[PDB]
Parts: sequence; structure tokens; C-alpha cells
Amino acid sequence: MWRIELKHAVNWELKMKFFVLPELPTPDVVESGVWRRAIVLDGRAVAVMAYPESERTIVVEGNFENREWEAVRRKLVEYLGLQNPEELYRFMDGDEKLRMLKNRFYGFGRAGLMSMSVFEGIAKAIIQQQISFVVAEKLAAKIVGRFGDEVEWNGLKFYGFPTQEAILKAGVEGLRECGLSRRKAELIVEIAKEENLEELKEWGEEEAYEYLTSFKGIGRWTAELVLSIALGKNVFPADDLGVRRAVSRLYFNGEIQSAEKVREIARERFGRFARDILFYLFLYDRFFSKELV
Ligand SMILES: [Hg+2]
Ligand code: NA
Ligand code: NA
Repeated sequence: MWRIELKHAVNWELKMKFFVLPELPTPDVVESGVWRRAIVLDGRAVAVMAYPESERTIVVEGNFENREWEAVRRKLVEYLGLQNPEELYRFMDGDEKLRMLKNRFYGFGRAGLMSMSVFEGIAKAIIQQQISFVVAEKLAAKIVGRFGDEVEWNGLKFYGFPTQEAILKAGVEGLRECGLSRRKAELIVEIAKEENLEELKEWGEEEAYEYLTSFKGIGRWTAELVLSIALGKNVFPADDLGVRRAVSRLYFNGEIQSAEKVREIARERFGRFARDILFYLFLYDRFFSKELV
């Protein structure tokens, strides 16, 4: 048992609702409000699970060492988005439509990340190209099942996203076998060859953008999605069709707007909080719009 003590309440149920296929190891599994996965920690996979004991206290259990707690805690705070949302909430209150979003998903707090490594974030962004998020997540589950780490601890199985090494071994054909198009498989293997990839998190936005887009098959949308959802940078992915739909529904009474207009809105209304608001827009798009002939 370790405990993460928060200054502000978090709605755990809303944090978990963010997961699209909670039962399936994508690699994350959420079962009866308990989240778990295997994470690679100093070259070895460990079991980690987390669940609330109160509005302001998240319990963590796992088979890592006590001296590794500080590192694990930092990773979970950033990934699950547990940081004090007071200032975000104050800011959202100042805009009629943001206030509407804040209240619809109240207690969601700040945005986390959608991966526990840069490699995982890039691979998943590539998988998602030209397909729905639900289809992308099933593909992730196939790859995790065959090529990911597996840890058995207590009576429970913990799944991890494939290491760069595991992907290189899977190769193009192993990824194609799991359902990936040839080019996607090719690009993921390409990325797997890169050294020091976790350092990309600490690069500047513009440098990271030029690195990502320097790969053939990674364009503006994939690079901006990685920057925001994997790297934690305040880069707003306006080409995303779900984002365009949500912003149009909120501010333009459902009249579909261009990416350039959405960018303009984010600049004017979202400011330093655009990355947090982006996660609220994903929820809005999924849960209040995603007929009749
Ligand atoms: Hg403990
Ligand atoms: Na899952
Ligand atoms: Na490119």
C-alpha cells in the first residue's frame, strides 16, 4: 500500500470513463473501478494498480520496491492527471461554453496522458491513422496480447505495452498479423529503432514537431496529437475530426468549422489550458454527439 494524497477531490469514475474499452488489456485494464497495468521500471516489468479510498486519496499497490515509490507516484500523477485543477476550473468558469463542459464532466480535473511512454504514444497515434479510436484500441489489445509484457502478481494479470525491443522482434510481418496495415507496421518498426526516445518529452514543441514530422507517414495531425496526448505539451490538434465536431457544437451551433477556425478559437478561448480542455472535448465528442432518415 502506498497513498497519493490530493489537494482537491477527483471523480475517479469519470477518470475511468475516459478509457474506451476498459475490460480489454489495451494495455490498461479497469475492472470494478480498479485500474491496472504492467509498467517497465529499470529494465523490468512491474505490476501497478490504483483505486480511490476517498475523494482525495488514491491507493496504489504493486510489486515494485519501496525506494521506487517516488518514481511510480510521479508517473501515475502525470498519467492519470491527478494534479490540482483549481486554476483550470477557475479559467473554465470564465467562459460560458467551458463552464458547460466543466459541469457536464465535473470532477474530471486536469488532463492526464494517453500513454506511459513516448514510444507507446507514438505507436498508438500511428495505429489510429484513418480509423476509429475503438478499432485502434482493439488493434492495441492484439499487439499487447502477443508482444507486450505480462506480470502475474497476487491473483491478477497485469499487461504492458510492447517495448521497442519486442516490436523489433515482432517485425513488420508480426504487426501485420495482428491486423496492422503494412505501412503502419513499417512506420512503427521504424520508430522502434530510435534511441533515447523517452527524452522527446523534454524537447521544445517546435523541435519535437519537426522530429515527428521528419518521418514519412507522420504529418501535422499525428504530430500534434502526440505532442498533446503523449508529450504533455500545449499543442492543440485542430485537424482532429472529433475536435472539430466538438468545438463546432459548442461555439458554432453545430455548423462544422475548418481546422483553421478551430485553431483560432483555441488561441482566443483556451490559452494555457488548451491541452486540458482537449480531453473535455474528447469526452464531449464521445458522450454528447459522437440520424433519422
Ligand atoms: Hg506498501
Ligand atoms: Na482497457
Ligand atoms: Na512526415
